[PDB]
Amino acid sequence: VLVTSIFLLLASGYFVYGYLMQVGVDQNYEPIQPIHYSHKIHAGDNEINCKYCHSAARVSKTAGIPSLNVCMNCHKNISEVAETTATAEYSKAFYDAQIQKLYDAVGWDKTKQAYTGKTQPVKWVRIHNLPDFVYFNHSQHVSVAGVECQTCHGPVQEFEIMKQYSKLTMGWCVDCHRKTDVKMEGNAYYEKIHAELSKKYGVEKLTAAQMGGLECGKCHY
Amino acid sequence: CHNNSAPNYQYFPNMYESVAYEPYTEAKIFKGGKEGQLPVEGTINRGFEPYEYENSTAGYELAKANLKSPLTEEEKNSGKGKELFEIYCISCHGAAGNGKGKLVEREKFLGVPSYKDREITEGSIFHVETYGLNAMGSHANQLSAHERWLVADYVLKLKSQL
Ligand code: HEC
Ligand code: HEC
Ligand code: HEC
Ligand code: HEC
Ligand code: HEC
Ligand code: HEC
Repeated sequence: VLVTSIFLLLASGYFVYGYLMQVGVDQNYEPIQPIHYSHKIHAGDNEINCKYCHSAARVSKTAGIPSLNVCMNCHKNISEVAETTATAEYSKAFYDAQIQKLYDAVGWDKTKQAYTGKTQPVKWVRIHNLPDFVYFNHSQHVSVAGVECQTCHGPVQEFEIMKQYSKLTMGWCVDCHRKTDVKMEGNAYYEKIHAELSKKYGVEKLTAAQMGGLECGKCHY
Repeated sequence: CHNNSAPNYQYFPNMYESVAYEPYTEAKIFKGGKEGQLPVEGTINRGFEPYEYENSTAGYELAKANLKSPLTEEEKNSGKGKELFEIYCISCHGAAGNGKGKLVEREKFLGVPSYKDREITEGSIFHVETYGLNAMGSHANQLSAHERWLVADYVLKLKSQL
């Protein structure tokens, strides 16, 4: 009987440690947005480019939610949706009576094609969060290092509703820094460093353990 | 236990929520419910000039006639003007062609002309790219004042190849 006793003790450890390692993790998080916005029709079927709505990724650290002025310059001429886009779950009248909710937030009127003077913003639900001791900046992490826009937030164009893809818990930031390279070809900031040590030490360096990106004052100060 | 339609449980949230005011969240004290209060009219921050031509039919052709590009030849031949056209413009206008785009094939909305049909100067792009001519919108919210001129040189190179 001791063999099965040991087995159960080992299993017991497994189902405690595993629990504790999955406390501060928010994978596969899906709330209910007040509109039913679809990243699948816009970014996947129409092939709208990814930087269009989310425009602040190049300059600022917060690639924010697009404001309701971007929701009008495409949607002045699109009132109804289609006839070959409604599915088994979603009908045409579900979409047409919900694109009208975009007109109530801005104040657009369908009849005489003019703005009214009553505006209400849309309370979105933010699904990617970090505690506010970290310092992540989208600007020097997309424009400087040429990272593709699906390798951090998942294959976003194949989602009907939005889902958090990665876990963001401090051991995914370190792990992707161990196995990548800084871009030293184009930048003139690296001419003092990259032309050096090719004569002395080596051809290229990783990000984490060489430039110094694993120090407690560069990420949370 | 952890559900997926609600966030997961936490162990002593010491420094997780914010005492300061991170930009887009909701507050209670402000004028609206927002956190992005509008600046006062008529002020000027450091590194920005206000556009001095008003809206269409009286300031359109006045901008088309006498308005020039304040760039240099070092910045035009950089390739950054092409990359901004690759993002913000192929969805209606064509990439190498004019008017073919991605959305008159799918027939979602019609009425996008070519660049052979309408004669446009280098100052007449910048007046439309900030205001829009009856079916466009203000792309000033997306691009910056140094970057609208980088697009305008690339569009002139697209008309010359047509
Ligand atoms: C306009 C047609 C958009 C395009 C192009 C892209 N996105 Fe988007 N995104 C858009 C809206 C209106 C929202 C609001 C929230 C919602 O669920 O509708 C978003 C949100 C995101 C998010 C999550 C935001 C958060 O708080 O965590 C992500 C991660 C995101 N968008 C990514 C993303 C990518 C990778 C895109 C290129 C394929 C992209 N978006 C394009 C609207 C639009
Ligand atoms: C879909 C909403 C478009 C986007 C994205 C861009 N353009 Fe556009 N543009 C669009 C239409 C439907 C029209 C014609 C409107 C009309 O009333 O005739 C235009 C027009 C132009 C023009 C010509 C303006 C003129 O006075 O003749 C130019 C030079 C132009 N658009 C440039 C342009 C640029 C640089 C864009 C990227 C920022 C861009 N357009 C996007 C539709 C749409
Ligand atoms: C705010 C969110 C936006 C912005 C930035 C754009 N559109 Fe859309 N759009 C919007 C809503 C609320 C809906 C209906 C709900 C849904 O999930 O579909 C749509 C839908 C469309 C459609 C109709 C789909 C169909 O053909 O059946 C088209 C077409 C479409 N959107 C195109 C489009 C374009 C070209 C945009 C410019 C980038 C754009 N959208 C932006 C609201 C919003
Ligand atoms: C395409 C543009 C991208 C790229 C390549 C990445 N993200 Fe980022 N991401 C993006 C959007 C539109 C948002 C929502 C903005 C918001 O403020 O919620 C996010 C969000 C995040 C967050 C949460 C924001 C925060 O904690 O302050 C993090 C963290 C985050 N994204 C991380 C991240 C990483 C590590 C990326 C790798 C290059 C990355 N993102 C890319 C859109 C885009
Ligand atoms: C957690 C948020 C992440 C994740 C998941 C990734 N990165 Fe990294 N990254 C991050 C911080 C706080 C910094 C700044 C550190 C510093 O200034 O030294 C960086 C930086 C980089 C860099 C260096 C940029 C430069 O050349 O100046 C590179 C290169 C880089 N990050 C790449 C990279 C890759 C390929 C990732 C996998 C998608 C990745 N980061 C994830 C924070 C975080
Ligand atoms: C020195 C030790 C470091 C190093 C260099 C970095 N981190 Fe950070 N970090 C550290 C601790 C002890 C914690 C947890 C504190 C807590 O009360 O939970 C963190 C936390 C993060 C988080 C949040 C993780 C979560 O919410 O569960 C992120 C995200 C994070 N750290 C990112 C991050 C990045 C990008 C760093 C640069 C490589 C980095 N950490 C360094 C201790 C240390």
